[PDB]
Amino acid sequence: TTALVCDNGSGLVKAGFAGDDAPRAVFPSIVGRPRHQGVMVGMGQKDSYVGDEAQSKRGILTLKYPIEHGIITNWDDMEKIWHHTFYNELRVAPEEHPTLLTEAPLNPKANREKMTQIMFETFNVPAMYVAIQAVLSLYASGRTTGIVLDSGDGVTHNVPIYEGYALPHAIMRLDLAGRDLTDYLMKILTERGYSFVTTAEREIVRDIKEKLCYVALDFENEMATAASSSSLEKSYELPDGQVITIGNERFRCPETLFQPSFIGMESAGIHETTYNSIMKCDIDIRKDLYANNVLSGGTTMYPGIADRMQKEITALAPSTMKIKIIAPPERKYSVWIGGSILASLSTFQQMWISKQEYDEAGPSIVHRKCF
Amino acid sequence: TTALVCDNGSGLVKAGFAGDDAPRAVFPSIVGRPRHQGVMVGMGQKDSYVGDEAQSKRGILTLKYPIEHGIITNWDDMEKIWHHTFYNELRVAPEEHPTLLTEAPLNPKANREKMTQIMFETFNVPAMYVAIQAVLSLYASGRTTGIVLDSGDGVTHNVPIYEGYALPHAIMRLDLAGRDLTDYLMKILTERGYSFVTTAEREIVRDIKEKLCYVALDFENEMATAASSSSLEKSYELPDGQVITIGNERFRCPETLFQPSFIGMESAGIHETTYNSIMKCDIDIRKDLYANNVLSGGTTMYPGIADRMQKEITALAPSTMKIKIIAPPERKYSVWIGGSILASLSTFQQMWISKQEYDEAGPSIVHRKCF
Amino acid sequence: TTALVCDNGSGLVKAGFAGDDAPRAVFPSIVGRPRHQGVMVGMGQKDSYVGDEAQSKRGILTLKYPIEHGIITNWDDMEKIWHHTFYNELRVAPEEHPTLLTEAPLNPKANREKMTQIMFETFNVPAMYVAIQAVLSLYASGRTTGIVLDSGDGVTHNVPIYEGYALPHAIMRLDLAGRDLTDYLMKILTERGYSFVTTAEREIVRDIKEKLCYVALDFENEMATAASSSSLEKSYELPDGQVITIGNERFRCPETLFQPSFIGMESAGIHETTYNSIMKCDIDIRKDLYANNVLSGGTTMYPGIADRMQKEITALAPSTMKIKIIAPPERKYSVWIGGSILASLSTFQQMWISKQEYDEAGPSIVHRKCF
Amino acid sequence: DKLKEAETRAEFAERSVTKLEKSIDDLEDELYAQKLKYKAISEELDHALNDMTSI
Amino acid sequence: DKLKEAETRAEFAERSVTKLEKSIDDLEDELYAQKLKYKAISEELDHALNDMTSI
Ligand SMILES: Nc1ncnc2c1ncn2[C@@H]1O[C@H](COP(=O)(O)OP(=O)(O)O)[C@@H](O)[C@H]1O
Ligand SMILES: Nc1ncnc2c1ncn2[C@@H]1O[C@H](COP(=O)(O)OP(=O)(O)O)[C@@H](O)[C@H]1O
Ligand SMILES: Nc1ncnc2c1ncn2[C@@H]1O[C@H](COP(=O)(O)OP(=O)(O)O)[C@@H](O)[C@H]1O
Ligand SMILES: [Mg+2]
Ligand SMILES: [Mg+2]
Ligand SMILES: [Mg+2]
Repeated sequence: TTALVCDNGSGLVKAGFAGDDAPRAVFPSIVGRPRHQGVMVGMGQKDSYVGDEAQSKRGILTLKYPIEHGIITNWDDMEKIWHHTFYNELRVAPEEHPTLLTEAPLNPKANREKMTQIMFETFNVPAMYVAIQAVLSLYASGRTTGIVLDSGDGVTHNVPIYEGYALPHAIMRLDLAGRDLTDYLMKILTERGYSFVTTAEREIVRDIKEKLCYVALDFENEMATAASSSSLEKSYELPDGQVITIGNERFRCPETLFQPSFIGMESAGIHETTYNSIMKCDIDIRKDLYANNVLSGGTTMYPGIADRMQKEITALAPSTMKIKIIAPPERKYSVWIGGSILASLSTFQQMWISKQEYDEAGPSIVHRKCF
Repeated sequence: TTALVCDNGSGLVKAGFAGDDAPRAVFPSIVGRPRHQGVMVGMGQKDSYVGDEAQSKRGILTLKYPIEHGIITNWDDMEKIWHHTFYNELRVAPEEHPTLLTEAPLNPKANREKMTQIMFETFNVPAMYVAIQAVLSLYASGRTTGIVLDSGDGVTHNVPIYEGYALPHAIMRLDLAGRDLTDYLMKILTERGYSFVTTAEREIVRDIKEKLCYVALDFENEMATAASSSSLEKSYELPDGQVITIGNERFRCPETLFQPSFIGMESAGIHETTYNSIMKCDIDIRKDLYANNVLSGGTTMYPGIADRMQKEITALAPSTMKIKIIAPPERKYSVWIGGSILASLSTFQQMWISKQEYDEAGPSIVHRKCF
Repeated sequence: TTALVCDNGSGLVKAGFAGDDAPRAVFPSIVGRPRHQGVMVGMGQKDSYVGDEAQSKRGILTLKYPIEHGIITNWDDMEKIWHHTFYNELRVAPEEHPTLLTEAPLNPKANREKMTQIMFETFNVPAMYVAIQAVLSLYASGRTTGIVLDSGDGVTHNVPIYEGYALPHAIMRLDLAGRDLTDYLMKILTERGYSFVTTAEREIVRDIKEKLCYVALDFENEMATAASSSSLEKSYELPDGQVITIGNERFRCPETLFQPSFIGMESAGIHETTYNSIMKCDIDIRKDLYANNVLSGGTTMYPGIADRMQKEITALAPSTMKIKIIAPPERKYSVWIGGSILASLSTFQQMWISKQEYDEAGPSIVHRKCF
Repeated sequence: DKLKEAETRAEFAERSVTKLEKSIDDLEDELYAQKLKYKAISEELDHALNDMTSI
Repeated sequence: DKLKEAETRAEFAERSVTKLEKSIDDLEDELYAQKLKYKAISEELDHALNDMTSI
């Protein structure tokens, strides 16, 4: 039979059968209970709208993501999300399909063990396998080397790989991602008068960020230009009218990636954690990693980031090496495409964690040889 | 010469010369045009009564506050209020006195720039400086660390400070304040038969709230007690007779602070936004912030709030830390006392925005080094 | 007059007058500039807190060690540290006191030359001498032979000495030390959910390592025991509450010393570089080196290391030789005690690099006869 | 008047409140100091036993 | 008028002292219990060392 390539993510759940080009169903991972009282009788009001249904009734819900930073903080809601994904968005019972979840690097063990225990006890799948979210993104590019920066919505991690041999001592995981950029944008919009507070209006700020923000090639020059002319002010129409005008908030929101001091984080930007991740590698594979830097994940879709990052790394790196940044147009679904490719391989067909194996060793089987 | 420490606030304008203990003139900030026709000739009827004069003729006026939530929505009325404050309540021409306004955190820029432009062009002061309303309240307590919850009448904001270094990423500004409590009290009084609608009767409801309401130590027990006995029903005499009896409306009005779901607001109460503001701080200064929690602002004068808040935070916080809530008896004027202390300092004497500096850089000088 | 026995080290600066038993002032060598903005005026905020002062205000600083691996990477900060050490922790002007610095073996020349140039030009000492950090640790033991393994916090080096004649071709310097163990512990703590990222929280992880970690006598048996029972899980209270429980991370952090493959280093552990250092020596002094193996440095203070190392060497060495490991209780300050003894000798009194000699030959005098 | 017979009490409770607040602040501080000392002593005993743990 | 103010102020004034009194005595009792705990822990190993004094 065919395998189910699910990809929990944090912000958008992407799923679909193995062997295709794009995920079959992509929908936000939010579960929102209603918060008001409700007076109409017999309206058929449910107790929790999940997935894309709660992005249409969000006016009277309190949306809450079940995955904070890679890790899962609310297991009941995550189980509800998985149940919805299997039964309503794909309509395939899990009793007859292997599953291939994905997990960020350096995550707590208990999260992974609970994930496999749920998949084997509640949904009762035949066999499931958990894979690191960066190796798949490297599969999708058709490479076999390269250092991949997978800046998702929950957590940004940077896994270097050479000739198929991952370097476990050079993984640099940073917890700045799309959600913190949404919060920072929502916080700097208040400098013009627009106040978004409700958890429903966070979605509106996210839409503003997606449609308007861009990464500046040079920050100081843009700050000077936006403060003199008015060629940058782009307007946007809220879900009820009252258009708003975003000035130099456009390139200040995604600039947080390269200067995490804006949101008070100490660490260095995504332009310098990649160079540090490279320098921890051996001295003889640094040229190949320099030449095959891969971008993935949703948050790396800002217009103009593949040039800013290349300029920064070229500034840091030695002058002789060639710096090349692979930015495929299908960046958002790169991890899932790689997952489909991996699940479609014949050599991989014996790596699944078969159910009888789980019955013999318990949920701690995932840390064992079947990784 | 001496400095003028004005403090616009929202609900009560407090002003006075720097270096004293209490503001010289405290009066509501309302400007009310008459609304009826007027038949007596030569009575000397003015077109707008401002300040404390319109709290005595409020029977035939339509009072309207010029400051909604920290921000200023009606600049002409605010200019009128400032003119009254300078010329009639203090009787000092502004041409010979520096001014020190105060502003809530996270307010729109245009508000601050317009404020400085007015002060420099219309009143023509020698030099003015704008300060955040929470740092002053921290000055007045004589501390140098601590997280201050300044629940005014317009907006409640919670600024944590350590060793004099403010943490800009941990400011949690919430727009529930005394005015919303007045409106909610006016809305729940209708459950007994008393209807207050006119903008003049909002003042009567405010007086009821000030004199009778108190914060319950435990909400459910009080709700149960008030529903069985009658030891809580306190009566109050309206401005014309017809005494009224307030039952369990006494502790239900200020309970909205700890459960903003009562007035339909989504966010968490003032007992949980303080804990969230602390948890955003670094891991090594949380003990000091726990031990030096400061209360300020008018709305924190409810009898019994310094115990309810301590109980709530002790429930949330780890069991080992000591939770202490500083509630000085001079809470209402804490911001202004701190402003006087700051204006009286010698080290601060060179931070004023001198007029020649404004002439060279325009009103946008306030966002620059002279903050 | 008396000599100043300073000992730069990397992690703790230990200093004191010659002829005593213990260093007078021991304090971490970190210089941390503040990173937030700072709103209180006149608080007397300095621009850089050094030494033990920055271990109390570390909540709002960005601590950065000026010595990476023995070598000094930031000369201005090191000069600041020395100035603090002389003037505030000892309160003796350097114009009237000889100094005896210490330096790791096989360090870059430029580091040593710059050190002597600073000591002679800025602080203007009468005479300074630089000594290898292992010979002093051999002095303190009262021996005259033996192979000393001085596993500091920056770099671990293993200098064999016989009858006072050092063997320059048998020094094995390895760059794994306490700092890498701190980083590895901070990296494996993430497997339970505790994430420490800030440079201030590295100090908390260091405290955890010091107070809880221990070296296992047999690694596999401990890994099996910790995975079945729960007699090892020791808890620890963070600087704000929220106790944490360390499981088999206790003996996995310091195990990196004997298996440097954990942090990706190729080389062999400290149990096998000592045997290799012995085998490079001549065939007739191997028995004495076997019998007089000396431990020193801070990182060799783990509970149970003097038995694991002896077991390992006994496994490697021929069965007839007796293996003895000298582990004095005053291990941490062994180098400084030896430095005091050496500076107190009469025979050594003419080996100092007198200032007139430096004036005649420049800073390159240190490599000359006055070593 | 009837004012003073209560104002006498009104001011009276001020010093009461001041004494109570300073006393309780000192009490909690010294109690926490004692608890910290006891914790230190207990940890000293246990970890001194465990640093020994036979030699 | 001001009479009512005086009555209310005095009536609320009595509230704070009496409630704080019980807390003060509870603090004293807990402090003393902890001090007794420490003293009991203090003398034991003290005498143990007294025996261990020069063995
Ligand atoms: N076109 C876009 N431009 C800018 N940002 C985007 C765009 N699309 C998505 N994002 C950001 O990326 C996030 C989605 O990232 P995604 O790759 O789905 O995360 P995950 O790894 O959890 O699947 C969204 O929250 C959004 O903030
Ligand atoms: N004694 C009191 N008891 C309860 N509430 C009060 C009391 N005094 C003032 N308030 C509330 O506080 C508000 C005044 O707050 P204030 O601190 O003057 O605001 P601002 O920060 O604008 O100066 C009033 O509107 C009133 O609702
Ligand atoms: N009691 C202890 N137990 C375990 N490790 C320790 C202990 N004391 C110090 N260390 C480690 O040793 C380091 C201090 O080593 P030290 O000898 O001061 O280095 P240096 O040679 O630079 O002086 C610390 O960073 C710490 O990691
Ligand atoms: Mg992803
Ligand atoms: Mg105020
Ligand atoms: Mg050393």
